[PDB]
Amino acid sequence: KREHEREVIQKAIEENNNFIKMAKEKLAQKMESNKENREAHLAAMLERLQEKDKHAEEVRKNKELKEEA
Amino acid sequence: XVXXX
Amino acid sequence: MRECISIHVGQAGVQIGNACWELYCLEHGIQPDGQMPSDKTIGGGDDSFNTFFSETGAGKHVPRAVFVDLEPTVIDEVRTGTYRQLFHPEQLITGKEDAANNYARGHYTIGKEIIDLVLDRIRKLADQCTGLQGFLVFHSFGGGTGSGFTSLLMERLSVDYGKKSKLEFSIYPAPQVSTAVVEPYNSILTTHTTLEHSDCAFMVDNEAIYDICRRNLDIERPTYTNLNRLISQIVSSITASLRFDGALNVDLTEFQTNLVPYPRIHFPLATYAPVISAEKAYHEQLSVAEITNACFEPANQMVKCDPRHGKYMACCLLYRGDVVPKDVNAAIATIKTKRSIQFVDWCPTGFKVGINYQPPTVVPGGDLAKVQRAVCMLSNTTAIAEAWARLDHKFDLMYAKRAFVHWYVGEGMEEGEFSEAREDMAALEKDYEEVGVDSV
Amino acid sequence: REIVHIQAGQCGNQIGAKFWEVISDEHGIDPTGSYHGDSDLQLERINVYYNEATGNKYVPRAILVDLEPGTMDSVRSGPFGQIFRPDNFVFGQSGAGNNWAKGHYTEGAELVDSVLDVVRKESESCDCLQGFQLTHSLGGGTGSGMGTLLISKIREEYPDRIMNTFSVMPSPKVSDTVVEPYNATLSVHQLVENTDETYCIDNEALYDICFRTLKLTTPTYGDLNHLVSATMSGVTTCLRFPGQLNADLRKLAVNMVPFPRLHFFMPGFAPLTSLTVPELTQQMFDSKNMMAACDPRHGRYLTVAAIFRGRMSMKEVDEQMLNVQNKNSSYFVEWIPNNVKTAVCDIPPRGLKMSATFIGNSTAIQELFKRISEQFTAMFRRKAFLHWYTGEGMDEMEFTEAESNMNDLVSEYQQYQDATAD
Ligand SMILES: Nc1nc2c(ncn2[C@@H]2O[C@H](COP(=O)(O)OP(=O)(O)OP(=O)(O)O)[C@@H](O)[C@H]2O)c(=O)[nH]1
Ligand SMILES: Nc1nc2c(ncn2[C@@H]2O[C@H](COP(=O)(O)OP(=O)(O)O)[C@@H](O)[C@H]2O)c(=O)[nH]1
Ligand SMILES: [Mg+2]
Ligand SMILES: [Mg+2]
Repeated sequence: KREHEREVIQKAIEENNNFIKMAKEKLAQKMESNKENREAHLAAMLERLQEKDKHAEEVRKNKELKEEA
Repeated sequence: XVXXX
Repeated sequence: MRECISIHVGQAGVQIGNACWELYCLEHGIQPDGQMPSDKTIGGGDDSFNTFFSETGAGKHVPRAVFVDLEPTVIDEVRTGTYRQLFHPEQLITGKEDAANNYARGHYTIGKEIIDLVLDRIRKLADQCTGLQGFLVFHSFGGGTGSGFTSLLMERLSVDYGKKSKLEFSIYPAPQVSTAVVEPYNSILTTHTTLEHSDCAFMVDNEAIYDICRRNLDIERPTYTNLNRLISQIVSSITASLRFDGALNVDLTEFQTNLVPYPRIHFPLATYAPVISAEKAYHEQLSVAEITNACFEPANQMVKCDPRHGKYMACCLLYRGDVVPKDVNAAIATIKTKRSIQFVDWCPTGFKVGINYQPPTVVPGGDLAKVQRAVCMLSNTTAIAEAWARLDHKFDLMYAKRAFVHWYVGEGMEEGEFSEAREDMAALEKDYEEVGVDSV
Repeated sequence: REIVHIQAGQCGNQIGAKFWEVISDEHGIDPTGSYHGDSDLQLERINVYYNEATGNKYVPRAILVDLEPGTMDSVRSGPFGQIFRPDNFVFGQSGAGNNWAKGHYTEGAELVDSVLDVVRKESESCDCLQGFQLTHSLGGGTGSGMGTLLISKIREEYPDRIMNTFSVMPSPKVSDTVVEPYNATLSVHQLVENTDETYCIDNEALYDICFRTLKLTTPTYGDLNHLVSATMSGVTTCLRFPGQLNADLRKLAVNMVPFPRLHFFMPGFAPLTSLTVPELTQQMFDSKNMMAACDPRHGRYLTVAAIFRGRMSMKEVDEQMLNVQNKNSSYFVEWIPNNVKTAVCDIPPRGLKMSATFIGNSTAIQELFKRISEQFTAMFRRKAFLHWYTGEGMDEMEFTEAESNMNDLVSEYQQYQDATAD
């Protein structure tokens, strides 16, 4: 009975400890997955606006030929 | 059921 | 000992927090400057009201609370309001930009910038406790802060405090005062995330409270101040057992034992009485027998469900004021006869009753009549599942077309997180169905 | 908190100027920049549109831009010309002969860097910049071409801020300029990709209102603008006074834009006389009161924002807004529940005792884009007037891309209009 009385209380610690563990992990994972996903969305936004900046130059550098002829 | 010394 | 820390998240959470702590102060004879002439224990105390209030050398009684919002407007009104002196500034925590009714912003983008500060301030309150009992978290389902940040905090609190109790007062969305089209989304997300981190959650359906204000108090178009003042009375009833004590008093944790048959089935239905105007209450006194009857009238429910079409798993009655055991016992005997009230076959049918002789008070300029006795019934009925169903249907209609989903993805969330949250809700509805079935 | 304003071009600076004229009065701000109001609700959220200079002077956080100086000196010489920060005047000289290409690529690009400098000056000052709102036309060259340039330049520096636009759609009933169907289709191509929310101001509607409804024998530009200012003051009421619903640009977008591309709004106003609550409500949902030439009953409402201003019964407003939804249940999509919201502001607009401003994201807006596309393809099938653009170094493919992309938007509106529940 004494051996069992210890097994029970150590089982309660192990389970409450592991709840803390899982929670701490599941949180850290979805908080990192969020940071990556948002940074990516911003990266692709900035990407599109920077290819409009080089298309804008291909227009300013297309006219610069037409003018001189 | 409500039951006080 | 057995201290309780309140956490008020977002506009709804904060504003309801104002009503509650104002009311608490009136109940304990605490002035808006924190002074309490009754308390002779200067600088300290072991009294029942000390579970919600700490004391200082100056004789100042300070709420064991924290107000958090990602935008300063609402909390600013507290800082400058009637009860400004009641708190210490470190307890009022504001951001600059709110979560724009976006769960993702509340849980991630904006929330992450402030979560550490909040936890640091929560921690500082916990250090004042000789034996912390747990936390009470007030928040809206529909707001970006109320939903997103609340989930984040609750997750963090599970980690930093293990399994100390965490109770919710959650404001369930109603169209009459809804502020966002995506409140169904935010609701399902916060509910899913918090579910395994909450021990017990009292849902407040705004439509129900709106209805009661219109019907019983003849308020033409209820304001937040109207709803809050009624909500506060109900919260006060539930926490009365924690803040007062008498021979007939039953601690809230004892009610909690009866109300939660399984960890997930932790959403009790609240029903409060009497909600009556001063005009109607004049020359008409309501008996223990009368108010007890009201608890089974769905018009007085806090969530719009039908317990008749559902099965009962528990019934608690939190009486306060002029109530004697004799009258209560006879009152329930009547209802046992005059109603049918079906229980599931695996539960007993007794009603756990508590009584606090401290009568209900009312806030000045209030709409509610000051009554001699009042009662709040906490019941665990399968009918509460109706609330999930209405909300899950609203969710389904929009997600089918991925409507508004892009505001969430843009902040970093995934469609998987949506379908996952929705599946948990489907399981919960299923669970609430399973418990109702008869045994073999 | 803070919004930064940008008016660009002839039309942009006209409507922009009137906008400030009007709201300055509502907030009790005189042309010098001093406060002389009665209510404290006026200065509650004044910071949204105004900076507090030394000597308690309120200054419009606004930036004035053009390629010709002809419109801007009229503003500085106007009734309020001195209220503006003189540094925020940024005008070129080479101009733009209503050529979209000159505003976007050529003539506007040398000046774009100088405008952005002023934006940064205002933005760095903001306690909490929520975003920008722009006033411009889509028929011209400066406001249309350079405005769309500016949006793109600002976005890649403030990508997580809200981009709002009051865009004025061109109509033959107001301008004989032939190349407007080109300027619009080219700018709209930019708007769908780079703005979060766009108020469609249709001139066909503004004229028709003025002639048909207001019985103006010959409508002036100021007559059209008196409608625009009433609208703009209406749709920004929730931004400028202490309120609950749509108090900032982001919360509005979240409620109004179910899909990122379909963010083109159909604003409405009542009364349109230039009076009961059931009358206000019916009017603001009527075809005649729409500031875009579209019959909403030819489509379905995705989302709607209603703002009732003035001293009135909130119960009545609630009962009436439920009335119109119930009776017109078919015109609201099923798969977005509770898609209509209602704000109430105590302070009535100047002159009126109570008004109602309407803001709707309807699939009926596709009527407006179809009109432009018919005017566009008719000229473009023949490759007419393309020398003005290709001359500036543009490519004819960029027209097709603009064409096909604008046609996709219409399909998307028709798609969700035909969608069903289960
Ligand atoms: N009963 C009650 N409900 C409220 C109150 N304030 C807001 N709500 C409800 O809360 C929901 C919106 O969430 P809020 O709490 O206002 O938003 P928030 O928590 O501040 O989050 P964000 O503003 O988006 O960052 C709506 O459905 C309202 O009906 C209140 O004072 N009392
Ligand atoms: N409502 C209104 N529309 C205008 C005004 N000025 C120009 N427009 C419209 O704008 C188009 C011409 O663009 P405009 O602003 O003159 O070119 P800009 O020089 O680049 O600014 C035409 O279709 C006009 O109908 C104005 O003051 N009010
Ligand atoms: Mg808020
Ligand atoms: Mg004491």
